[PDB]
Amino acid sequence: AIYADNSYSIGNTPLVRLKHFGHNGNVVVKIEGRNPSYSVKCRIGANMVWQAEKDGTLTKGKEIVDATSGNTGIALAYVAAARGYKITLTMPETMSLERKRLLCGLGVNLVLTEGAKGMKGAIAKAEEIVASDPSRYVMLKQFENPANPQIHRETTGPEIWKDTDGKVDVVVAGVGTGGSITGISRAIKLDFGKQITSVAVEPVESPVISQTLAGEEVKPGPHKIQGIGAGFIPKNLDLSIIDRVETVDSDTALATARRLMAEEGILAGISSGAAVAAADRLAKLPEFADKLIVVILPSASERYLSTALF
Repeated sequence: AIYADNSYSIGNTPLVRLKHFGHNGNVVVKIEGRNPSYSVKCRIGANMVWQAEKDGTLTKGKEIVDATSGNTGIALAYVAAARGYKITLTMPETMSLERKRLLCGLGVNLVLTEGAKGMKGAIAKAEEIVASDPSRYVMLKQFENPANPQIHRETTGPEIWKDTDGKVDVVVAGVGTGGSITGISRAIKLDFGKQITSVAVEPVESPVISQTLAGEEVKPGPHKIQGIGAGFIPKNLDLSIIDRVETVDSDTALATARRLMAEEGILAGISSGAAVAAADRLAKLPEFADKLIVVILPSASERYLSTALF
């Protein structure tokens, strides 16, 4: 069909079988880079706006405010432009010129916060802007907004079911907000009734899901796997549907993403390398020998050209 605006074009992303990972073709990847603004977050950008419209919290003239310059910021930016909303995004003044430019191009009002304050400064500013006129400003809150995992339950999950003819045995997804693994797992286990293995992936450097579930002290730490490892358990991670948690280190994530490019011709982002490195480890266990493993690749390589990836 013809989509009425770019927000409606989300999803329907392809599954590609890996040749140089897995055992006998048991690893398949879902390419979320193929989306209106080239990441998985396009789905949640669209659905958080749509849900806020339906429940009346977002109306014509009201303005979107958030503190993300990552995939969610970019997703919210294209959706806002597509649907005719103003949007303000707050961020550290030390953000890349590439990211500022991309966001300015999408029509975002960028508020640069104090470099020496980091993300905390940006989040506080966003909260401050909203509190200055709550009737004017809406903050969509991707870590807690159920519209995040809901769109994955309605689209991402069903696409996996359909394209695998229900043969999916394992889903492997890195956790940022948790929305992807949560929504996909609810779709497959609850709507399609299949007892799959849901595998959350996090950085070995900040393994807070692992520590939490082990009842150990939660010790977040710095890592280079962009888009995952938030350093807390987000509200949109449904721990009840997680069967397994795999940790992957930043170097290995990066090396894997490079291998995806050079060996499979897949332009994967850093977190994609992490998800595949975890999936390859499961795929080479005899217990998963005859099992179909589907891995979310959240983003595409060109978004990471000035990073450690290249």
